[PDB]
Amino acid sequence: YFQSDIAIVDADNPADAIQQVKDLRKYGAKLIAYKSKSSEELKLALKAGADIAIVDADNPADAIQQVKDLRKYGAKLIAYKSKSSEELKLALKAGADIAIVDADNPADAIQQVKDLRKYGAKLIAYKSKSSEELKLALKAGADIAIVDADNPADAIQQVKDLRKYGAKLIAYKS
Repeated sequence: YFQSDIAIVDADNPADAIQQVKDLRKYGAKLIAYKSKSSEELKLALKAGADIAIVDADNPADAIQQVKDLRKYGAKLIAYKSKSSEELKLALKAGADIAIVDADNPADAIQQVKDLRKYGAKLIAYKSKSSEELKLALKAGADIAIVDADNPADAIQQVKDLRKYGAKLIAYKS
């Protein structure tokens, strides 16, 4: 939370969210991201002191509505995650700031990064337990490296490795 630029919360309920935000906010974390399938929960998280609202909606119609609800509410940093680069572009066209690439497949995921970079996406994020795959995503034009290690030791080493490589924005999921 010191070496990382962004702290990502899942917390499975609102009251956990406003508590987990308050924990991070007072003690360590700089930028706080919160993910939810509920735009109303995301609004509460932002009010509680989160910086980045990650829209988690599985269907494009719901995603566009949620991005627009958060844009009107005054959200400053809206992110959307999809396995579809078409759907990520829909979220950018609705006013999302951050496209999070989430293809199940390193070849495919790295191509989504190139396609989003070609498209002109301002901020692309990429998640991996492979620090070497995160370096390939950054060369391909990703801006945010999301560490996804299976334990604390591997997470701490991924952050160190990506700093030395030159990663400007590193995110960690608690």
